[PDB]
Amino acid sequence: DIVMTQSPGTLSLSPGERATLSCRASQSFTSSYLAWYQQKPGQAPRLLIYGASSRATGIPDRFSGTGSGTDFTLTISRLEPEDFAVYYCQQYGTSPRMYTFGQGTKVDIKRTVAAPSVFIFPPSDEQLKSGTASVVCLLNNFYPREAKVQWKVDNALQSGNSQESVTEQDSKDSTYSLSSTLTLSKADYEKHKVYACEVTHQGLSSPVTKSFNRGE
Amino acid sequence: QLVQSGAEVKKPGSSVKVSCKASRGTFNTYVFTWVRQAPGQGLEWMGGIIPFFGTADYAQKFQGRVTITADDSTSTAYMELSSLRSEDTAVYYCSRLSQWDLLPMWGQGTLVTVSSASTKGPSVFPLAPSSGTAALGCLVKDYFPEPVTVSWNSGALTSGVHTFPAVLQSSGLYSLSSVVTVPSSSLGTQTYICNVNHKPSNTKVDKKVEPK
Amino acid sequence: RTQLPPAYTNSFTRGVYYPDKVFRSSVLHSTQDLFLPFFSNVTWFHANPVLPFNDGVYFASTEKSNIIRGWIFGTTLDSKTQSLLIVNNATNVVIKVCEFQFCNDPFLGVWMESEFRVYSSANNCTFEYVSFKNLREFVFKNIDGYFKIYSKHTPINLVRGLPQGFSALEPLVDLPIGINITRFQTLHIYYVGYLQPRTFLLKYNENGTITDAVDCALDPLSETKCTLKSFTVEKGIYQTSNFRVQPTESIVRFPNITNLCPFGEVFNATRFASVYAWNRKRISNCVADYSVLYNSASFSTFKCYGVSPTKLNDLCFTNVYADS
Amino acid sequence: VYAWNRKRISNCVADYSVLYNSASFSTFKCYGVSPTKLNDLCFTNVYADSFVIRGDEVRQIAPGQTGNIADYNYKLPDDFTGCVIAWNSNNLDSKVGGNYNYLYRLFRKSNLKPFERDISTEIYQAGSTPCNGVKGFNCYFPLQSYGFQPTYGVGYQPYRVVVLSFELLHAPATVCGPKKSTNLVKNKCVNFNFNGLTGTGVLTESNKKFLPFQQFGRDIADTTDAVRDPQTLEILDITPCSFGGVSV
Ligand SMILES: *[C@@H]1O[C@H](CO[C@@H]2O[C@@H](C)[C@@H](O)[C@@H](O)[C@@H]2O)[C@@H](O[C@@H]2O[C@H](CO)[C@@H](O[C@@H]3O[C@H](CO)[C@@H](O)[C@H](O)[C@@H]3O)[C@H](O)[C@H]2NC(C)=O)[C@H](O)[C@H]1NC(C)=O
Ligand SMILES: *[C@@H]1O[C@H](CO)[C@@H](O)[C@H](O)[C@H]1NC(C)=O
Ligand SMILES: *[C@@H]1O[C@H](CO)[C@@H](O)[C@H](O)[C@H]1NC(C)=O
Ligand SMILES: *[C@@H]1O[C@H](CO)[C@@H](O)[C@H](O)[C@H]1NC(C)=O
Repeated sequence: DIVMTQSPGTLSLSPGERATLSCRASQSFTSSYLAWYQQKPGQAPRLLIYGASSRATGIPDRFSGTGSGTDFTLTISRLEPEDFAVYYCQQYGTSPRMYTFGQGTKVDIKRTVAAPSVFIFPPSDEQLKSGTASVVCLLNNFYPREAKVQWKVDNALQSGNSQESVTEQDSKDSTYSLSSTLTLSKADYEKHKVYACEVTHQGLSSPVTKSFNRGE
Repeated sequence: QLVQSGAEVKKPGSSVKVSCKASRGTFNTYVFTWVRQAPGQGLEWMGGIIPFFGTADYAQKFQGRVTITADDSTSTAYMELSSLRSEDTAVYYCSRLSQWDLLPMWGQGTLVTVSSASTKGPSVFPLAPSSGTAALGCLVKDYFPEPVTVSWNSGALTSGVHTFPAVLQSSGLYSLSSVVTVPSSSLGTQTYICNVNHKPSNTKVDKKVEPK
Repeated sequence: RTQLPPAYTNSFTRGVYYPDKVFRSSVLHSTQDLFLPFFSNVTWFHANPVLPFNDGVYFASTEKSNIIRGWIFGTTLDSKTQSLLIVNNATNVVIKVCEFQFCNDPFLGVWMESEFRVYSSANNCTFEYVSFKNLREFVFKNIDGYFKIYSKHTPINLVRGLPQGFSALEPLVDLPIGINITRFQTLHIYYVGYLQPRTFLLKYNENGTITDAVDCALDPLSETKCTLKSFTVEKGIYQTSNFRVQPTESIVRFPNITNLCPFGEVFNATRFASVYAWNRKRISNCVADYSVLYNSASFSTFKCYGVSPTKLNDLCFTNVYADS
Repeated sequence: VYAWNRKRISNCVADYSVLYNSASFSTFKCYGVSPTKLNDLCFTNVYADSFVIRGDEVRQIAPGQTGNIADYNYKLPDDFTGCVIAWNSNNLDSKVGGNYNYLYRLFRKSNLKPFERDISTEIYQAGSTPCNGVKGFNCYFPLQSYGFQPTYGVGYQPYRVVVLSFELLHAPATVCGPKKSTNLVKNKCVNFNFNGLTGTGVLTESNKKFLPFQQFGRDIADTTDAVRDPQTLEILDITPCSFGGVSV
């Protein structure tokens, strides 16, 4: 088969700059071709470059693509606010088996490394009356989006019992927000007292742990 | 410019057959491919067929469960996936490649959901701030289907408001968080009310967040 | 509403009409046209369903007071399509062509006639014209958008069936109605046969009136008569025609070809090489349509030498060289 | 174009040098006849078909041709005997906002037969789904609208195209040229001319019995041996004057 690798995983460049993405194939396209697609959240994927060197209909001229062999490059001369989305490189051809995709690359506004504002919210009493406890961990206004959240109940790591929702880049401070909800049964919640979440982020020199005690 | 089947909701372990209709007699000579993408995930190619030959190739992951066929009379390529699971809830697309152009078209996309389906009103739980600036929020839990609109003070409070996208639970219902950061001095001198609206269930809950 | 069941009868020698308006005397001309086959199975009716028209119809009716007064022709006999109505009343042959919503039971009453309820609508008219004992025969055909009507009236004394006699059918009318007619029906106050593309050997007498004819495709004796251009055949052995077994079916066999020719890389390519360095690509082991290219009009020029694009889809080649 | 207007012309004298002399016609192409000889000729009927198409589609109007207009709008028989005339109509049939009055059929279940006209507006079904009078995917409207703006190139500029088809059946002539009828002379070697059927012979009163619908009495060799004088309905033979060897 053929494996497509996109670099970087997420490109952080300010608008008005030049963006560059590299797509590397495990094997050369003897009888295949490559295409670059752009997709935004809540929107269907949009094809930008077809044939790896030709811009699709309506594509701004700032977009271009070159390369050969096993490596190809997508270039944007000027970066625009509307140009910050997810990018993919797909190898395709007449033979159906030549259809594979790249993992994808995200383009976001470059910004100073923002330390997350870490907050911890115990479950509401109303939710406790329902027999379930949700402990919320908020990382407000952090950049870059990449962050790590670990739930610790009585100094015990929690895995597989939490769900994270991350918003897009803010249009004002170019930051991100994350919300991790740890869901437990009421009996299990009462079995422990100390609940905390540890956040590791590029803007934090050391991980910051926000903790609370059940009852206080 | 392809036309696919509409959005589908199915029980776990069932099967869903997504169509992709082609215009005119431009069916056999082209190559159709089925590609799915889970929410918040990358593009995952599933399979590909050539109606003129009829032989369908499938991704190694999807072998067995899924099957791709094509009918020339209706000029439609079908992809049917069996033993549906919550992991299969994704947006699917059919891309057709021509003999004379390297310009792969795309369908409008089709959302497939595999989970418990109901018309339930959201449960709004006030996430109180911890006892300079403190955060306080509301958890919109156990509602179905999408969407829900969450505002603060009936939309009066917008600064610092972050309404995170809903995350589907293992129970088939959605969990969402809508928080806002305000100065600690305003926690007791300003009453914060999160208004959550759910049109499919037509449920309006105005929950007041009170510091603990 | 009740209709009599249809019977069948022998056509005998009827269905001989002047294929042309050219005078010929004492010459055994040969013609090929839509004739009523000799000794054909003609449907028989008594005084009316919707008879298919096919490719020309021979109508016959034994009348003494003009009981049958006209005909109607058309595809669906509704307002959706055009139709033709002919009525021969008294001494006037009124012919009209419009879109009629015909009545389910067309009626003409009488002796003085005062009831005429045939159609409920008449829109977008395009043409109009005005002109037992007696056997009236007619031949109606539609060729190249032209409706041809031939006629012949004879005095007969019989009701059993078509008389065992020979006569010509003079033309009456030819019109450019240009209507795709597939159905027709007579009008009450008869016998119907269907034409076929046959070959006849008409005999013109001294005064240019047909007296006898030979249906070359009927039987070996008639075929020999046509081959010899004569009616009297002396004792002997004559070679008439050739016999060839027609193909039973069609067989198409191509190799185990499975791929599609990558023509995209030479047509949709972003850039093209210099003419002095014309790029060449060899195409082999693949399947490529060719009507698709010619259907798209984006090509400024598309000229094929030694082959035609229409006949290009069904054809095999060893290798195809694309030079760009 | 899909509704090309048709006019029938008979029982009238028509010249044809006037049209040819004028150079306003961009295209003037005759098949089965030449304009120079067209003046001195007769026909049973004339059918004039008038329509509008873009210049690039002009090639579609000719015998044995293929194309969208040729296949679905206006088809000419292979044995067409007439003249196609065409001139530019950009000066009149072009709107700055787009002249959408003229429509052309884009889909049909089969190629149009010669001299077959259809104006059906039923939505064309391009797929298996029955289009129950509802426009949609694979349910396309049969007609499409030309742009026809002055700004467009010549290849898309509108053009008025007329097709004159002369039909000469074995019926009395009703459209003749601007040629006067001379006085008949019999029993003398003359260069006769009946309805444009030239030839040399000795016109003699004949005893043949022509039918009312007959005009020419042909011979075993397909040489017109008996003719019907149009002005006086009598039948005249045509015998070659005289010939033979001259031995010395
Ligand atoms: C690669 O091919 C694509 C599409 O291929 C199209 O279909 C094939 C079957 C062939 O017939 C190709 O010749 C054909 O282009 C090309 O994209 C196409 O670009 C043209 C640019 O002229 C577009 O034409 C437009 O058409 C509209 C009306 O629909 C006009 O108003 C415009 O003024 C313009 O003429 C065409 O729509 C577009 N097609 C698609 C599907 O996007 C592409 O240019 C080509 N690239 C190369 C390098 O060859
Ligand atoms: C005419 O057809 C009927 C059945 O359709 C048949 O019974 C009859 O023998 C046929 N007559 C002749 C003369 O072939
Ligand atoms: C031809 O006409 C003449 C004229 O009187 C007549 O005597 C003769 O019988 C006719 N013959 C035929 C076969 O009509
Ligand atoms: C033709 O016109 C002339 C003079 O007007 C007349 O004498 C002649 O009878 C006419 N022809 C016919 C067939 O009536």
